[PDB]
Order: sequence, then structure tokens, then C-alpha cells
Amino acid sequence: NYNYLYRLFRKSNLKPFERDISTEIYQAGSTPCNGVKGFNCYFPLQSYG
Amino acid sequence: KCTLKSFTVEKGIYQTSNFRVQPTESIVRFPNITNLCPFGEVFNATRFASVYAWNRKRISNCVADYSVLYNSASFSTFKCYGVSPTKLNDLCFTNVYADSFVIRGDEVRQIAPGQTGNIADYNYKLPDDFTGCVIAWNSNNLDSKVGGNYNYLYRLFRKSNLKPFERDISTEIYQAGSTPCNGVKGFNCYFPLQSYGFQPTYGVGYQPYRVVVLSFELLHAPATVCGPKKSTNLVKNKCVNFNFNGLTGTGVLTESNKKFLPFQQFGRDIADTTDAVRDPQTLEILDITPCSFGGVSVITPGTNTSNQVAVLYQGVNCTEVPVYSTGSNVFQTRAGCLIGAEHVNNSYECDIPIGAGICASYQSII
Amino acid sequence: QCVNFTTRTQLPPAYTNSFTRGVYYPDKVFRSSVLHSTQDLFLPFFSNVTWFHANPVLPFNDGVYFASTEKSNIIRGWIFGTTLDSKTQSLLIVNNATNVVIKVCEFQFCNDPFLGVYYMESEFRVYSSANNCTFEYVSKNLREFVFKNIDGYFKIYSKHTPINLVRGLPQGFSALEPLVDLPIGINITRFQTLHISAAYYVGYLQPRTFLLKYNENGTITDAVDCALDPLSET
Ligand SMILES: *[C@@H]1O[C@H](CO)[C@@H](O[C@@H]2O[C@H](CO)[C@@H](O)[C@H](O)[C@H]2NC(C)=O)[C@H](O)[C@H]1NC(C)=O
Ligand SMILES: *[C@@H]1O[C@H](CO)[C@@H](O[C@@H]2O[C@H](CO)[C@@H](O)[C@H](O)[C@H]2NC(C)=O)[C@H](O)[C@H]1NC(C)=O
Ligand SMILES: *[C@@H]1O[C@H](CO)[C@@H](O[C@@H]2O[C@H](CO)[C@@H](O)[C@H](O)[C@H]2NC(C)=O)[C@H](O)[C@H]1NC(C)=O
Ligand SMILES: *[C@@H]1O[C@H](CO)[C@@H](O[C@@H]2O[C@H](CO)[C@@H](O)[C@H](O)[C@H]2NC(C)=O)[C@H](O)[C@H]1NC(C)=O
Ligand SMILES: *[C@@H]1O[C@H](CO)[C@@H](O[C@@H]2O[C@H](CO)[C@@H](O)[C@H](O)[C@H]2NC(C)=O)[C@H](O)[C@H]1NC(C)=O
Ligand SMILES: *[C@@H]1O[C@H](CO)[C@@H](O)[C@H](O)[C@H]1NC(C)=O
Ligand SMILES: *[C@@H]1O[C@H](CO)[C@@H](O)[C@H](O)[C@H]1NC(C)=O
Ligand SMILES: *[C@@H]1O[C@H](CO)[C@@H](O)[C@H](O)[C@H]1NC(C)=O
Ligand SMILES: *[C@@H]1O[C@H](CO)[C@@H](O)[C@H](O)[C@H]1NC(C)=O
Ligand SMILES: *[C@@H]1O[C@H](CO)[C@@H](O)[C@H](O)[C@H]1NC(C)=O
Repeated sequence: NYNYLYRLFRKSNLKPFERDISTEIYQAGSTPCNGVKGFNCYFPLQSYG
Repeated sequence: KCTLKSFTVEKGIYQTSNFRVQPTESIVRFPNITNLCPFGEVFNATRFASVYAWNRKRISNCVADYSVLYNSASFSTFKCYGVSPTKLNDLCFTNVYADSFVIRGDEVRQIAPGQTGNIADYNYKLPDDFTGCVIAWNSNNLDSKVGGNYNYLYRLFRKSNLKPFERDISTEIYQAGSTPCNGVKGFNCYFPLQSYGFQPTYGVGYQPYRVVVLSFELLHAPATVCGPKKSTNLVKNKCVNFNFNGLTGTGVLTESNKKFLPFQQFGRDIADTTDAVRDPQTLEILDITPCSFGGVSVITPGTNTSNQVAVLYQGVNCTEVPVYSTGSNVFQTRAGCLIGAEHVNNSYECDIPIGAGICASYQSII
Repeated sequence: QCVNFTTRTQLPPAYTNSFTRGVYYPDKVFRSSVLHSTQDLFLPFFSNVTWFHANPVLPFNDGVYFASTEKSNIIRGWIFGTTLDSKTQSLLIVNNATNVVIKVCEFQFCNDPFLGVYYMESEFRVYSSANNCTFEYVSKNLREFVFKNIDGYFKIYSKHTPINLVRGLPQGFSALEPLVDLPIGINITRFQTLHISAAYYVGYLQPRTFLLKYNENGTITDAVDCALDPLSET
């Protein structure tokens, strides 16, 4: 089932009892993303196998 | 009124709170970066060994900047498994193992925990608990030969698999059947080693690919290998907080004429309190002084009489006062700094003692 | 490339007094005109020191104080380890005019290890083989050294002094500066001394308490052993 999803990348930590559903690209590396993953950018949310 | 927890205040002087000069900025200094690990000779080697004879290198007691490996875009595959790479510059282990070889394009995915294949079972096996990173990049222009580069050999047949971190280069004739062979192939005997056929004309997935795997070890010996620590500029005559080579604390830094023997790093006077420190970069003796702090007091002639007060800062020079920053004529005394009361040059009896032989009273407040 | 020898020279060791020698800087902290009491491993005042005039395998214990009143840089090398073979990691140190060179792995030593001088010196036959290792480090007169091994750290303190007395140790005070530190963890219980082609004093260290005086320039000028006699304890 691929209906289960969880974030694995974020800029920082979360405050207690706080929920974030921002589906934005992550600039893991120094290369800017500009809306395109390419290299050094990945989708922060990954599904359950 | 809040401190006294009452709505009326009689004439006198009361201590309300205390103040201290806040730090302005932060500075961190570290010795000059040197003793970098020799990463160039590994990722820019003339050639790599075979996959069944993967080359092993040990890295210890050197600073390793992984940022240069991260920001390079020439690496087609850069997969770090155990931890997120961005924090290897902060946390680190005591040893590094580098395994270098050349494999086919389709075999790139096989270099991962929980993966199977010819290489993953007969050439190099990685445990499911493996931590580290793998870097695979194309080397078609170098390893592949127009006439067919057979210099790379891979194991094809073996009775059992390979244990984690085990290297086997045995050339024993594999005996699939029950007929023994005395070093010569036959009906059921085949050579386990096969040479690669890398060529420039080969398509995607067949071109040679150089792979280097970095593994981190944390034996009980002290950790020595990880990224450099950045340094900032130096400021003086300002109460700031500093992190000189692990010595952390706040204060104001001035120049000092004290002499240190060439083997010390910092000094103290008594009761184990830091007094002077030497910067690890320019090697000069600075001086640390705790920036000013002190209690405050309010002088009032009584709520019933008037509603104006004077503020006294105890033992604080009249140079760093900070809504009552100007008030009235500011008077500097041995006891401290007085604000809101004018200074006269007469002499009467003492009403509200202040200190150092002076005191104030209500006429305004004098 | 070494063989046995026939001139089995064995001079029995004599005994001498220690007086007030064997004091080093315990840390890297500057202190000016202050009396500081510290508990650490030192050589007790007025102890027994084993004078040697071949060289035996002396146990290392916790630490070693090694002195040599030699002429024109005779004492050269040092060997440390537990088994001194290829079974367990061994440590070798060679002192030169500039500094000391250190190697840490299993060199295979023979009965008579020596450096050898050719008359322009070119000779090295202390061992025979060394398979795997990582750590190599390169940087009339009485030379004093203190060797310590504390929680995975090898410390060497050194000092050189000019003396004219012949028979015994000088009756003076001189603190020992810290010289070399190694972040290597290897068990060592025994040590030796390299021959040349020669008298030295050996003493052991014990944990105790000392009182040290720092003058206006951060140099130690006086030391007192607390547990020696009632006056010192007072
Ligand atoms: C292998 O060699 C390449 C080429 O010299 C190195 O890539 C260079 O890295 C420096 C780092 O300061 C850059 O300034 C250059 O622009 C890079 N050149 C190219 C063509 O990419 C690479 O860093 C070397 N690998 C290692 C591990 O040192
Ligand atoms: C550590 O600090 C710097 C690091 O570069 C060096 O010292 C100065 O460096 C600047 C520029 O690099 C030179 O213009 C100066 O002449 C250097 N001064 C000295 C005294 O060398 C050097 O690598 C190290 N300096 C010290 C004092 O250890
Ligand atoms: C308060 O600070 C001022 C400086 O902001 C001090 O004035 C200095 O005093 C020193 C020593 O007396 C002199 O060498 C300087 O020339 C003075 N500078 C100026 C601009 O006057 C003042 O002495 C401090 N007050 C107290 C009580 O310490
Ligand atoms: C040569 O390399 C081997 C393998 O790394 C070393 O073996 C290590 O020995 C230490 C001794 O305490 C152990 O703690 C390590 O676990 C060993 N390594 C492995 C992978 O098991 C050996 O010491 C090195 N030097 C030689 C053989 O002289
Ligand atoms: C501490 O060190 C200072 C700085 O070297 C010494 O001061 C000089 O010392 C030299 C030789 O020791 C003398 O020739 C100079 O006349 C000294 N000058 C001054 C202004 O003192 C000092 O003697 C050392 N010892 C003490 C106790 O301060
Ligand atoms: C304030 O002072 C006046 C004059 O002495 C007096 O009449 C009055 O009672 C006082 N009030 C209080 C609250 O002390
Ligand atoms: C303080 O003394 C000076 C010295 O001449 C004098 O001019 C001044 O009037 C005095 N202050 C007062 C409030 O009288
Ligand atoms: C060392 O001990 C021996 C006997 O064991 C003794 O004769 C000698 O005087 C001692 N050395 C001293 C006390 O300096
Ligand atoms: C001692 O060894 C060092 C390091 O190899 C060398 O630079 C120095 O010249 C040597 N001293 C001699 C040979 O006297
Ligand atoms: C030293 O010996 C102790 C006791 O057997 C052992 O725990 C330790 O691992 C040894 N260390 C080295 C470096 O041999």
C-alpha cells in the first residue's frame, strides 16, 4: 500500500504539537533547486513499503 | 511598588532589581586548518583494481572535508546510508575505510545493504547494518577500451556467498558437478573469474563505472577524522562571548603585556578563574574582563509627599547607562551613578543615606 | 640484519639517591606568583635510583624517569612494548639532533638491537620486518626525560642541563617542560634501551601530592612533597 506517507527531510525541528504539510522541494546541497529536483534536491516525503 | 507588594511607599531607598550589559555578538576561533586527508589520490587515481580484488585504504588522524565531495556534481551516484551527510562535518568517528573498484552500470544499485546480485554475493557483500556512503561515477573515457578492456575480472561461480567485509581472490576451479578436477576445466568445471568487455560502443548500463565506498569505524580509540571547524574574526573593547578552542565564556577582550611560556595556552590567577588567553591563530596574549553589572536602587521621598524618584546604579561607571537614559543632570559618584537628582555644593544633615559620604534629600531631589 | 654477540657484558646495577629531581609541569596553565597543590604521579624526593653503567628489559610500570649524564649525544633510542615481537604492536623512538622520530608497529627485534655508525652514518638493523602499521611521527650534558602513558595518550617530557659534577646527581631544582604527546592507545609494560657502536639512571613514578611555587614569570622554582616528613606535611 502506497497511501501511507511521511516526511523525512526538513529545514529544522518541530515545536511540540505542531503539524507541517508543506510539500516543497528541499535544497539538501548547495545547488539551488528552483522548483526542479535535478541534483542535491529530493522530495522530502517518502511512502511506506 | 511591585517589589514591596504595597500601594504606598514611605520615604527611603529600596533595591528593586539588577542589570548587566548584554553581549553584542559571538566570535569563535580555531587553529589554522591543516593535515587534510589525501582524498585526491583516491578519487583521481590513474586506475582502479578489479571488483573481486577491490582496493582497501585506511584513513586516520587527519581532517576530512566532505563538503568538496558533496558539492561536486560529477558524481552520478552519491548515496550515503547510515547518516545524513550534512552533519558529518560536526560528528565523526575514529577510522575510515575506503573500498575502490570498477563495476558495470547496472551493478550500481547492487552496492547497498539488503541487495543481492553477482557482485553482492561473490565479489563484495555489505551487511544490512552497514553505515557509510557510496560514490559511483562513469569512467567510460578511461576504463573502456576500443579493442575491449579485459583488465577487469569478476567472480561468476562460488559454492557459498561472501561474508561482510570479506575479500576473496582465490582462483580455484569451480566444480559445479561431482567430478573432481585437477586444475583443468571439464564437463562440470568452469573458471569462476570472467573478464569484462568494456568498450566505448557499449550503451548505457554497460559502460565502466568507478565506485568508492567510505565506511566509518568507532573503535574505543579516540576519534580523529572529520571536517574542519570554521573560525570568525576578532573584536575588542566589547562585552561579547567567545569560544576559544573549547574555552567558552563572556567578557570584554583587551590587550595584555603578560608573558607566556611557549607551551601554555591560557592562564588564571586564583580560585580557578580564567584571566588571560592566547588566540590559536596569531599567538598573542589577550586579557579577559567581566563586562559591567550591578544592582539598582530607587530613592523616593514618600508616596504621600511627591511622586518622583531617583535611580542609583551601584558601582557602575557613567559611560554605559542603558526610558530613564537621560532624565536630569547625571551625577557620577564613588558609590555609583545617580540619575534624576541634581548636585548642589552646600552641606546639610543626612536624610536618605547613599554612600561614600554623600546622601540625597527632597527640597526636586538634591 | 643482526647477529648474536660473544662479549656478554653484564655490569651489576648500583643504587643512588634521587634528591629533588623529577618535577614536570602538570598542565598548560599559566600561573604567576602562587602556591598550587596538585595530586599526580611524581618521583618521590630522596628515593632510590637504579644506576646502570647487555641492557635488560626493565618493566615500565606506570611511568619512568630516565636520566643520562652523557657527552656529545650518546643516548639515542628507546623501545617500548609488551612482547617486543611481531605478535603485539611495538613502539620505537629515535632521538636526533633536531627532534625525535617515532614508529608504532610490530618490528621484529633480535637479542642485540643497535643503530650502528659507519665511518656519514648509514646503518639501521634494529629489526627485521614490519607488516602493518599506521602511526609514524616526525618533528657534560645531563638529559632528563619522563615517559608516561595515561588513558590512551603517550606523554614525553624532556629537559637538558649543563653539569660539571662527575659522581652523583646534581643538587638542584629544574622543572621539566612538556615536549611530545601522542594520541595512540597501545598497552606497554616493558621498555629497553638501544646500544651504540653509557651510564644512565632509572627511577619509577608513584601517585602522591606536591606543592609547587610559580614566580612572576610562570616558572616553577620550588616544590614540596607533602607526604615526606612532618614539616613538609605542615
Ligand atoms: C579530482 O580532480 C578534480 C579535477 O582537478 C577535482 O575537481 C576540482 O576541485 C577543485 C576544488 O577546489 C575545483 O576548484 C575545480 O574546479 C574542480 N575541477 C573540476 C574539473 O571539477 C576534484 O576535487 C579531485 N578530487 C578530489 C577528491 O580531490
Ligand atoms: C596561522 O594563522 C595564519 C593562517 O594563514 C598564518 O599567519 C599569518 O597569515 C597571514 C595570511 O595567511 C600572513 O599574512 C601573516 O604573515 C601570517 N603571520 C605569521 C606570524 O605567520 C599562519 O599560517 C599561522 N600563524 C601563526 C602565528 O601560527
Ligand atoms: C569611566 O570611563 C571613562 C572612559 O570612558 C574614564 O575616563 C578615562 O579614565 C582613564 C583613567 O583615569 C584615563 O586614562 C582616560 O584618559 C579617561 N578617558 C576619558 C575620555 O576621560 C573614567 O575614568 C571612568 N570612571 C571611573 C570612575 O572609572
Ligand atoms: C593491520 O591491520 C589489521 C586489520 O585492520 C589490524 O588488526 C586490528 O588490530 C587491533 C588491535 O587491537 C584491533 O583492535 C582491530 O579490531 C583489528 N582490526 C580488525 C579489522 O579486526 C592490525 O593491528 C594492523 N597491524 C598489524 C597487523 O601489525
Ligand atoms: C621575567 O621575565 C622578564 C622579561 O624577560 C625579565 O625582565 C628582564 O629580564 C632580563 C633577564 O632576565 C633582564 O636583563 C632585564 O633587565 C629584565 N627587565 C625588566 C624590566 O625586568 C624578568 O627579570 C624575569 N623575572 C622576573 C622575576 O620578573
Ligand atoms: C500625608 O501627609 C499629610 C500632611 O502631613 C497628612 O495630613 C496625611 O494624613 C498624610 N497621608 C498619608 C496617607 O500618610
Ligand atoms: C559647586 O562648586 C562650584 C565651584 O566654584 C560653584 O561654582 C558652584 O556654584 C557649586 N554648586 C552649587 C550648586 O552651588
Ligand atoms: C638503595 O637501597 C640499597 C639497598 O637496597 C641501599 O644500600 C642504598 O643506600 C639505597 N640508596 C639510597 C638510600 O639512596
Ligand atoms: C633525525 O631525523 C630527522 C627526521 O628524519 C632528520 O630531519 C634529521 O636530520 C635527523 N638527524 C640526524 C640524522 O642527525
Ligand atoms: C590493553 O589490555 C586491556 C586488558 O586486557 C584490554 O582491555 C585493552 O583492549 C588493551 N588495549 C590495547 C591497545 O591493547
